[PDB]
Amino acid sequence: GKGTPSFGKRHNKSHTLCNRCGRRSFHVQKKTCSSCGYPAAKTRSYNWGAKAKRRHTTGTGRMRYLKHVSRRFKNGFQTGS
Amino acid sequence: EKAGHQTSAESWGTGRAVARIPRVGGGGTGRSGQGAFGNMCRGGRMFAPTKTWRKWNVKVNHNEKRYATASAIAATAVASLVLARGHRVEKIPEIPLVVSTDLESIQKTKEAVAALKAVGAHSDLLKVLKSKKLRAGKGKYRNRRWTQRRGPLVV
Amino acid sequence: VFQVSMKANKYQIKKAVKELYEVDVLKVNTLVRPNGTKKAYVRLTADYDALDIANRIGYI
Amino acid sequence: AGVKAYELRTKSKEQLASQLVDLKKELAELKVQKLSRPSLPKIKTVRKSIACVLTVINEQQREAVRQLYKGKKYQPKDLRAKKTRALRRALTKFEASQVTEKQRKKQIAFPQRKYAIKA
Amino acid sequence: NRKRPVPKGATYGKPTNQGVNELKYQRSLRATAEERVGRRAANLRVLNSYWVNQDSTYKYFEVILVDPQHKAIRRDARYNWICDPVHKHREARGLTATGKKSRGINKGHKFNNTKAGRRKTWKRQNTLSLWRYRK
Amino acid sequence: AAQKSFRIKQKMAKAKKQNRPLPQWIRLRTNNTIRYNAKRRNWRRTKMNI
RNA sequence: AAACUUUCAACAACGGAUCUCUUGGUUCUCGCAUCGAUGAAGAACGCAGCGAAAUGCGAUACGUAAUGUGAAUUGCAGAAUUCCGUGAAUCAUCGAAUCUUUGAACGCACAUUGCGCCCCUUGGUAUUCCAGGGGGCAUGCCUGUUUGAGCGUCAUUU
RNA sequence: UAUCUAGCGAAACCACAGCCAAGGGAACGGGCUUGGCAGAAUCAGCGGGGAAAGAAGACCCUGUUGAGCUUGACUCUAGUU
RNA sequence: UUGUGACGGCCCGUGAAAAUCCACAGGAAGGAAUAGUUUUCAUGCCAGGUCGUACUGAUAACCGCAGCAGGUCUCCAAGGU
RNA sequence: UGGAGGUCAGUGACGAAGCCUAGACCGUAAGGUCGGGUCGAACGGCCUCUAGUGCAGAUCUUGGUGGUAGUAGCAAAUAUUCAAAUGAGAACUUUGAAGACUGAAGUGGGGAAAGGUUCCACGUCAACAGCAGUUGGACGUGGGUUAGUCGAUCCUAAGAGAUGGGGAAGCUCCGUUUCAAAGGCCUGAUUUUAUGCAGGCCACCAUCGAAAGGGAAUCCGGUUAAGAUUCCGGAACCUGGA
RNA sequence: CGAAUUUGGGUAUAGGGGCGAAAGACUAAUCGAACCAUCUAGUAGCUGGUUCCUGCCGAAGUUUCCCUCAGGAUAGCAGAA
RNA sequence: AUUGGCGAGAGACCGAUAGCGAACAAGUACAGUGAUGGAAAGAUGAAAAGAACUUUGAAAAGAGAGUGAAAAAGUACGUG
RNA sequence: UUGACCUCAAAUCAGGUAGGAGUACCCGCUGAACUUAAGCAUAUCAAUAAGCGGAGGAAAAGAAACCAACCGGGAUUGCCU
Repeated sequence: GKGTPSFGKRHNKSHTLCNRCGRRSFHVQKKTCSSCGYPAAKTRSYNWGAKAKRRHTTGTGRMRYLKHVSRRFKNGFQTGS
Repeated sequence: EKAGHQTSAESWGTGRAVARIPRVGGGGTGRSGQGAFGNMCRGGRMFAPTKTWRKWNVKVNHNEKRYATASAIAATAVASLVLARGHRVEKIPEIPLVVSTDLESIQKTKEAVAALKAVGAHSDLLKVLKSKKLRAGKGKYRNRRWTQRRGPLVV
Repeated sequence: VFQVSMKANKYQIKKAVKELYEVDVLKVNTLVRPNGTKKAYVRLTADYDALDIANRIGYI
Repeated sequence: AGVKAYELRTKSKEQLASQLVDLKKELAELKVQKLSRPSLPKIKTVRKSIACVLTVINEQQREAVRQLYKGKKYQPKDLRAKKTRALRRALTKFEASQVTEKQRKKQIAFPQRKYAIKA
Repeated sequence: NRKRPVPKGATYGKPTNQGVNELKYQRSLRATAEERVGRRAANLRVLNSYWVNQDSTYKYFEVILVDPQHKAIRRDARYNWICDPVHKHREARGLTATGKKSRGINKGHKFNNTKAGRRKTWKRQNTLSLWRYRK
Repeated sequence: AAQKSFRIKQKMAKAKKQNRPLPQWIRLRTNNTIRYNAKRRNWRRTKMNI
């Protein structure tokens, strides 16, 4: 009864959505996210998880502020008009 | 160096009616269960991947280089060798061809062409001009789109 | 019946309807719709006519 | 086309507030009309006009606060410059160019001489 | 000593690596003292430290720190070198006096292993240098 | 579930909004090769499992 | 002797090889140094006249200012003399702003769009209650300010 | 149910294939040799054969290949004294 | 069938906590007269935000690769024998 | 065979490459050359250079396709039938009639977890419902979830977990009142200055943790295509304020 | 089949670890040591495969040593220069 | 020194089963509770000129016709 | 009694500052095993991978408690050797 009848019994999420990353990796009872390590300050990352670093890194999102830094540096961090 | 190896494929072993090549794990992807990590495998690493520490430049003795240069200079003065090399020098009075230093002092392309016409190198010029043809392969999109002959060398 | 800012509560909706349409309201009900936007049923007092206010707003 | 920021800049506080209010009213009415009309591209122009009025008001307010804080140190953080965290933690020109009196005496006594080797 | 932090002493390897007890930390008690002090007072920069007292259980040290944001240090070029970012966490990178001593940074034949940096030296003398015209 | 949280309901709303086919005019847009929505979802086929 | 098995060809199928192409990759070389509590990287939810999406942006939401160019955008529609012009544009540049909920994430909490407190303003006959608008309240540490504590301790009394 | 019809419609398996007797042969042939023989296309059954299919024998041996367990094996070790 | 009550049996098993609300002891403090106290008596005035709420809950809405004879907690419960 | 240096001022939109052709020639052969068809943009001979350079197998890899084969099979859960309507088309849709079943620890009426719009209406049948389909939980377009009283929210349970402090190189571990100087709560001060203070009381250990535990309070009738202890009509109750 | 009962939800225990009324049982179809990524293209005296043509020459399964006996070194046999 | 970032220039490199996993709405679709795993997918034509109209069908569609250099290019599109 | 001083506190006191990302290169700590030794334990792999802390455009090192033994050289770094 370890196969289909036991799969009939699984309806209790052990992971819900995480605040820091929306990945469904937040362990409810452990209170920690299995992907980003939330609520720890440091984002969870490993040097054996190169693909994971690819998935979660700079340039993967919008870069709402960092994208303009190169332009501002090229112009010398100017203030005026 | 990581081409073909960015997978966690493991061999299934024997007993599963498939070859023993490493296979991609997981499911619901279409790539799971597929062969990996082999030259025979689609998406795998090539056999003996090309390395940058292959020998590119090859050393030659200075004296042998100068021997070859002297032989080439001496061959430039053989009338038959230039024709065999295909340089349209039939109309030239005699070779080696020596022109005054006013040619060194020349300034414009029109008068350079005029000098070539005067001394008989123009035929070589039209050979180069009419030899222009598209390359015969994938060298076109490697910044080698056209081929043409070699004209006179003004020294 | 209004589409309402998702951050607006019943107090704010009542105040805004009163300020915008010069009408006294009797009750406000709200629900977050399955498409994710707030929907407010604002019942006016008997002194006002919702139909007249609607055709004043522009939709009959 | 909508309203123009240069002519908006000549208006005063009450004028800009009044323009904002009736622009908001017109946007509301256009939303009502859009509810029934197939396409209504004027709503984009009116929204842009509200953005123009708002940015002019904000520029006036920020310039007034800049005038208020002019001359004194401790500017508000959103009013002072935004170069880079490191570029702000870095020593200023004066602080970097500071040198001790011993090194200053040595530098004035023996500055790198300008010389050429010909004769 | 620094007891190996493995459970029940099982190291899971060769008998050469099976040791747990008499293993010695490669940094000094001074180094860990100023590391902890700098981590607590993360807004200062660890200038130096010295020994003051010791009993059986503890060694006691005193750590000198400098504020890089104080205007008495930022001006006055006598000590504002510490205010440049390259001296962030000298105690953590091993740039203090105890750090240099533990790294082995010293001139001579006795420090051939660790003079310009142990790992840098190892990289330099384990790299394969190939030229265009092979030598 | 009937007793939802607002986070779950917001995800439900976003999924319902995203589940719609291609507007007809993007097809006519120039230099366009998109023909349909390839991220379409059915509640029986694929679970978003939030 | 057709039916049937097989072989071959023509035409038609199935399939997507080959050939040619290439806004992609890979490797080498050259130059430069610039993330974040002035809130980063990342996440979530939204914003287009008609959009669901590796686009862009943030309730000023496919963007607003300023500057340059100089007449477009375009799939359809469209404000509609904006065209000898402080002026089109899914343009470029970009120095002013806006920048939802979050996030090192900072009032407390967080599988809750949960619960406070402080200060001004406006309403409900209100310092207290309720509601709305704005502004705040994390921790370690440094320098200073103020208020203190300790027979730790020094001068000034029976 | 099987069966026949309408619709719908897979899989295992497949070097090529598919009648035997004896011979010899890797000493138990569908093919080879020598004989018997040998007539399209097939349906339902059947379980003799295909040394039928299912799985790089799980027994045994070999490998200077492991692992679980045990001990007065060798070499250590947490703890403890 | 459900609820309640008064009882009886069992245990080397005797069968949660907290918020919260009320009450009692005590007597601080305060209180006269054309008016004091009582808002634990009656009547009268105002407000009550945020999020969920549809539907299935299974031989078709969940899990088992599926509209899978499997698995998955619970309430109501007519007549006759 | 791919690419490279020279050369044939080589072939080519008047048709390069590729492909197909029981057509021809040449070489022992690897192979080369040509006739015809198709096609539409590049390619070859020679002298050399170079290599990711030649496949029948590897239970090879990826993709595609067969024979088997119109074959196994689509047979559990008692069962369907007649007639109209709609429709191109009806064993399967709608309606009417009949026969039945579940038989109230139901094949009924609702909920918890889970799902996420599957709810409802209109239109529609290419795909999906292993037959069919006019039907559908499918496809297309829209509509729909209304609360002081139901929940969450508040409490604490097992437990989880900051602070103070102590370990640890450190990511972090312990610890939850501990060797801590750990706060909020009554009435006067109360507009020469406030919310200060010579007013007064005390001394909890943060916090999170239950949609079945504990808890402030709502019922009836009507109403929708789809919501209702939520809307409307009526009739109440609680909490907090004045 | 009234209890060492059955069961929901919450919570604790995590891999040489847990948990076990004990079967090496169970720990997400995985258990005499889970799963995931990496070291790692781990090593294999062992099995399998190893891609064009023609021409000329053309073997060995033996000697010695080897934890050597499915393998090497050495000498022999062979080609080429 | 520098397989990251930002600008450039290049190659006897690869040429859509190759080259990065990704030439495309690619770290996408979707698989797993989770850590993680992770594709396939380029080419009409110079220009849609993307087939008006007739006819037969309920329709899909066919047959004509038409556009185009070509429909032996008809979106299921280069060659095939 | 009034004032210091020392040490220790408190404040939504004034102003700052740290955290987190990315880590190719750089500075340290911690730290294997596969592997080779034709077995294997020292050794090897390797003072490497994984783990942790910390910077910059470079970092680090750096003006000798050096090298040397010479007729002596003369901070550090990198290349050839």
